[PDB]
Amino acid sequence: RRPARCYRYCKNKPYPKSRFCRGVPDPKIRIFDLGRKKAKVDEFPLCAHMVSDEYEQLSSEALEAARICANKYMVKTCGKDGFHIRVRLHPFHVIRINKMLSCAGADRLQTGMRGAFGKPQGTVARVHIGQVIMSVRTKAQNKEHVIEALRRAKFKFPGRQKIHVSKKYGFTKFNTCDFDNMLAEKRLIPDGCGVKYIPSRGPLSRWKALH
Amino acid sequence: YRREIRMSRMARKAGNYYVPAEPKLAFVIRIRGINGVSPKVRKVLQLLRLRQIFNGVFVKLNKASINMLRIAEPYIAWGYPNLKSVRELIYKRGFGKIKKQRIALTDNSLIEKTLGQCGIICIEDLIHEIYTVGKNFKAANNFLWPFKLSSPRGGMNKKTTHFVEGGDAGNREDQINRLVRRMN
Amino acid sequence: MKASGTLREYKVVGRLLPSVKNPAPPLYRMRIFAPNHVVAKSRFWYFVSQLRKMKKASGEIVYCGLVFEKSPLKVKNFGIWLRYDSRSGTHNMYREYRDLTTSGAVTQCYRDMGARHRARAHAIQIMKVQVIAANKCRRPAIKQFHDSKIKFPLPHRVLRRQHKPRFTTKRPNTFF
Amino acid sequence: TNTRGKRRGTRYMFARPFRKHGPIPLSTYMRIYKKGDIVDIKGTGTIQKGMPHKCYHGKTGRVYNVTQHAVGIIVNKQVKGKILAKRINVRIEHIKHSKSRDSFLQRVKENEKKKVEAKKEGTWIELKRQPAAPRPAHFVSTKNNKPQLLEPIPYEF
Amino acid sequence: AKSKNHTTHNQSRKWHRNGIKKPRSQRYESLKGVDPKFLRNMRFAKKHN
RNA sequence: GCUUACGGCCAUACCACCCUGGAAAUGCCCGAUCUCAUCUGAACUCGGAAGUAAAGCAGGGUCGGGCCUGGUUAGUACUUGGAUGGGAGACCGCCUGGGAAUACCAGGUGCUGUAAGCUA
RNA sequence: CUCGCCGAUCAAGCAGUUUUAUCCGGUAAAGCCAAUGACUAGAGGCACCUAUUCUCAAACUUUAAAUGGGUAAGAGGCCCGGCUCGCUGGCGCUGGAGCCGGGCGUGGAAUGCGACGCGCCUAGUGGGCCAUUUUUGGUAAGCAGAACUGGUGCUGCGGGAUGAACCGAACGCCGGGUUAAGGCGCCCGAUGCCGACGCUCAUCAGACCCCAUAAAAGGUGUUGGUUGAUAUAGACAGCCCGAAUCAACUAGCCCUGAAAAUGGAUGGCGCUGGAGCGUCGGGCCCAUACCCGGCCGUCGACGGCAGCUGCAAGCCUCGACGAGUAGGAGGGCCGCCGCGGUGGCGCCGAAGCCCAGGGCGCGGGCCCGGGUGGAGCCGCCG
RNA sequence: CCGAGGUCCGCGGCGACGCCGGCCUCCCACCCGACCCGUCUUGAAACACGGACCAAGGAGUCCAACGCGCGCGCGAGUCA
RNA sequence: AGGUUUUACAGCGCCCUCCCGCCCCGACGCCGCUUGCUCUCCGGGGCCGCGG
Ligand SMILES: [Mg+2]
Ligand SMILES: [Mg+2]
Ligand SMILES: [Mg+2]
Ligand SMILES: [Mg+2]
Ligand SMILES: [Mg+2]
Ligand SMILES: [Mg+2]
Ligand SMILES: [Mg+2]
Ligand SMILES: [Mg+2]
Ligand SMILES: [Mg+2]
Ligand SMILES: [Mg+2]
Ligand SMILES: [Mg+2]
Ligand SMILES: [Mg+2]
Ligand SMILES: [Mg+2]
Ligand SMILES: [Mg+2]
Ligand SMILES: [Mg+2]
Ligand SMILES: [Mg+2]
Ligand SMILES: [Mg+2]
Ligand SMILES: [Mg+2]
Ligand SMILES: [Mg+2]
Ligand SMILES: [Mg+2]
Ligand SMILES: [Mg+2]
Ligand SMILES: [Mg+2]
Ligand SMILES: [Mg+2]
Ligand SMILES: [Mg+2]
Ligand SMILES: [Mg+2]
Ligand SMILES: [Mg+2]
Ligand SMILES: [Mg+2]
Ligand SMILES: [Mg+2]
Ligand SMILES: [Mg+2]
Ligand SMILES: [Mg+2]
Ligand SMILES: [Mg+2]
Ligand SMILES: [Mg+2]
Ligand SMILES: [Mg+2]
Repeated sequence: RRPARCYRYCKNKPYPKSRFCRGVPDPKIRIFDLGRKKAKVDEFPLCAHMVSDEYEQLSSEALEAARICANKYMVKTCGKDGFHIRVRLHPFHVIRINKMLSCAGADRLQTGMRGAFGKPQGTVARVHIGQVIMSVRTKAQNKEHVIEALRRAKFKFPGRQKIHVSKKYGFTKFNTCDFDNMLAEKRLIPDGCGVKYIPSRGPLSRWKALH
Repeated sequence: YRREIRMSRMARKAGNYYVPAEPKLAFVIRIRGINGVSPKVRKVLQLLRLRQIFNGVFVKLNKASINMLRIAEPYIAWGYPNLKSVRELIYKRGFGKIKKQRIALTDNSLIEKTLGQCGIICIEDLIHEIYTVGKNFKAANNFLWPFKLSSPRGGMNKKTTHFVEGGDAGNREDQINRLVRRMN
Repeated sequence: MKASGTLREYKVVGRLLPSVKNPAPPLYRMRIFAPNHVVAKSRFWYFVSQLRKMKKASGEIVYCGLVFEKSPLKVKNFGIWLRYDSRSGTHNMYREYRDLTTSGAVTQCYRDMGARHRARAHAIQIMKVQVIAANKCRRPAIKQFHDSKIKFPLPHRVLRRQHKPRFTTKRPNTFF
Repeated sequence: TNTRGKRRGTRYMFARPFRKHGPIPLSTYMRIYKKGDIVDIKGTGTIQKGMPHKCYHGKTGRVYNVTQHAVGIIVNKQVKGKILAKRINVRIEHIKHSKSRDSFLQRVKENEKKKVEAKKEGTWIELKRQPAAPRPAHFVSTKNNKPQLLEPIPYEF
Repeated sequence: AKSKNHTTHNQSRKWHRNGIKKPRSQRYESLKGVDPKFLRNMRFAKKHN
């Protein structure tokens, strides 16, 4: 296909696959969660992200290639059930390609820029400065392997990425310094891979079900 | 002058602060040229009687005037003139608008003939009514032709930038007096 | 900010505009280093507007005066905590200087941050300036001047006044 | 190019507010619009009769003609570089009384209320409005309000 | 031989050259377009006072 | 205070469940001769007064949902104007002004006009 | 031409501007645990169902700016009385509107300005181009197509070596002064400062808007910085010795990455305690810009006149102003040919022609002198 | 006289061309500036066209009718 | 870290007082902002005084 230098900058408005943009090929990446995705919150406390530093658009092929690069390194260093990689960028922006412009012809309705609006070529994920690309939650002693697994996957992406070990507990939105205190007060309950926030502002029957 | 010192001293002796009254008078100098002006800024400079570079006017400071100075900020360099600035500008650069004409204030008969109804009969009345703005500031300030100031002797830091970020445009609180001594 | 010449220290205090809903709002004092008071008042509305919910129009400046050096004739070690935005990101940085006045040490920091890190004055945010004792200095370039009975010559004196005699039969001496 | 349809681009201006659909509240029907009063123009998609054009949505004019269900308004419309006085017929569901001159009429009655007091007291209280004057000189006490030292916080990624 | 289709570039400078004059609302504005029944009675109230 | 008639704003008024209440009034209720009405006196229409709170209705209740208001988010996001600012670029910082929204948190939950009537 | 200033910012009226008040909107942002649509993951309950979760919209949106659009800020107002009506109707006052009379300036935001007032006739143009920002198609284009504003076309001048468009600043002819943008080793005006601090060595160094390319990725080159860990219960390194050491990360400059054809380009020379990079100070250099003055013309005057003038179509005073293609208008004691008048000139030499002579006018042009020439010629009013 | 903008009620050497004056113009030299005009064009010094040189000739007219402005005569008339 | 352990055979801080112990210099070739009309036959250089 066309090199990623041509569809790197968010130059056009977001052009999603919808009722109007028909004929989009399937994105290269179809799986976004890997590892032991069916793990509890207290099993993978650590969390590290691949934060984007540039306002660009990553192709679905790069998201798929970096996912495989990060997945293979986590298996050989932490086991197939010692991590949970979550690609947090879904390719929704559809990039277009113009016709295979040739010398001339008595057909194709054009030869040059006449009717230049192109057909859907692929899908990219418009990422923002500070937006997480990939997230990996592992055990506390696997920090060196996650930083290296995400560092190798940066080479599959254009631009500049930063590997940041988050202060949040796992894939939740609560800090580690506040997580274990909220479990004791029954304010958070484990719901699958993460926790579900339970406020003190519902029916009291739901409060009795916790205690 | 001695009253503002007494008020500032009695507040510091009690451990408090004395915030002086915000300035009611400003002196606006057009620093940028005339070619390539935005139409909104161009209209404001015409209402300030600043139609050429390096000319000055006095502006009675209120919210209606300050928001006109903010909307024409990159083209002006204004501030709060002291008495010496107001005094020397009307003495050296002081020209009156008698009948749509730029007439030099060489005698008090030229001020008394036009501003005599407002009680302004001498050139010190014109200085007093402008430095300490009064009920007749508009007629007194509009009587004065826009002060045709000379180029700043010693140059400027940089004209295309605001005074805070190292340039000269915008509002310099009392440093406008340094600019007047070099342009007047 | 331009950081023209020396960066004098200003004690700029300010507060929100009082209202009937909030009479006598809290007063906030800042430690601003600026070339003049006009920039000091403008720097105040930049660091305070990002700490509290108050703009230049929402509040007022109560006092803005110079903070003179209490010991201009004593050599002091200054530890400066600052943050600057490089071409890639923002970095917290602690630098030590040795000057006679606080405003002189902060002025050295802006000349040094631009020399070693290409940081402009608008990208630097001085967070803390503190007179550090000689026991608590972390940089080795400062601790070398913490030697009593310090002795060093002035080797290889570079010739100045190169154009007072522009032409001369004497080649300059560099040893003195 | 575009179409010259009478409602091209009126997808949101003629729509109704969220959770404000249904029948028009009847107070809007029982408002009296005399001749010469200032009224706003805000078209509604519910009443497809007597709708103003999209160029008049948000404009303000005075009434010159009143009918059974509608009102004649004289509105200013800038075509290219000239402003023209347009006489449009709009039903009362798309208009409302303009509170623009209400602040003026309130001040007129208040000016006549304060100057007759001067003829009975002997004062000269100024009636003109004035822009926000510079803040007068005031003392800021620090008795129970000490200036708190603020510092820029370190950077956190 | 294609050309430029549409532009409003210099138009604003041409509009304000002679100024964008507002319509002069003269005193005693005209009575064209008023309700014919209303005008009919108004002309009866003028020929009898 | 309450019950109705007509309403105004049109959820602070809605929704779910629970509890309480009949002084007047309301509702249910009792009938189909007449007017009327349907497959069917259920409805609609008409005639009436044996019962009186089951429902409607009203008033409470719920760490209620929703809604409303405010705080927080946040001087954040974004944005007017400025630079011979930075950066290969993508973009970013500053100057001058304006200034959001959700999550989250807290409070509140119909107000009222005209007319008639009644003090459980 | 109608006026206003004259004849008192008298006041109106106006505005590519604010202020105050009042509306209008659905873009940025935000949101989807809110609807429509898209999409990831588990979890609970008896494939669904419930509570959560990841990620999105240009033709989605609860919400919602900045900038912006309209309107209102008085005598054309406000208040009061009477009258008219065939319209309206319980109610000649029930509405409504019209007509008439009376009362009340503290003209009831800021700033500016004579009204960009009212007409008539009207050329040129109807290929545009460019820049900041916004923005569509396209891999991109010194591409194509839009929006706001400026510029340019139509425009020279200082600076960017060079240049259409960048930066400064727009232009009558000058003197002095001072600046802008940009500069001050030499070319080349100005640092020939005993300028401040630091960074940096390049066997392709670097050298400033537009702008004349360079990246991902690397460096035990070098200088800062961040965060940890071992250390006088003896670390690190070397094979006991005796004091700091180690690791990761990051940021500047430099280096690698880095290959094109005639010989060549920070503009050139060259510069390495610099003539480089970053942060700054003082002094200095000059634009047709600004300030003061002289002069020319134009415009305006709320201007002056019925010993010298007074050709009033003249004269005098004061103030401001001055770019220009296409185009328009005015003035010409500019020029040419003939006519009606008028005033002349000429064989003692007209016209024409020539000139290193003397001059006048901003200029078109003109006068005079000299030479040649040999018979006609010119001024002024038409 | 710090006053409606300058005067000297100060003065020197040369003055009949040898040794004085002549802006501009002639020749020459230097410094700074400076690409070829016309034309079409968004853009011309253009590797766009026309032009080797000089003289003379050479292109907005006249007629009809119309419009508006102006001068003039008379005027509900006016023009024969 | 001077003298041999904190002033001793140098000095450097920080508190409590002693009228602020008391006197002396006021931004002064150690560091700012300005007249509340800064004062000067107060000096020097350049430019030109045109008209009437
Ligand atoms: Mg410019
Ligand atoms: Mg600019
Ligand atoms: Mg269409
Ligand atoms: Mg149509
Ligand atoms: Mg219909
Ligand atoms: Mg064509
Ligand atoms: Mg076309
Ligand atoms: Mg065209
Ligand atoms: Mg019950
Ligand atoms: Mg609730
Ligand atoms: Mg035309
Ligand atoms: Mg045409
Ligand atoms: Mg184009
Ligand atoms: Mg032009
Ligand atoms: Mg130009
Ligand atoms: Mg260049
Ligand atoms: Mg000059
Ligand atoms: Mg140079
Ligand atoms: Mg790199
Ligand atoms: Mg390698
Ligand atoms: Mg390095
Ligand atoms: Mg290199
Ligand atoms: Mg002048
Ligand atoms: Mg001209
Ligand atoms: Mg002829
Ligand atoms: Mg000759
Ligand atoms: Mg001559
Ligand atoms: Mg041609
Ligand atoms: Mg061409
Ligand atoms: Mg060529
Ligand atoms: Mg040829
Ligand atoms: Mg000829
Ligand atoms: Mg015609």
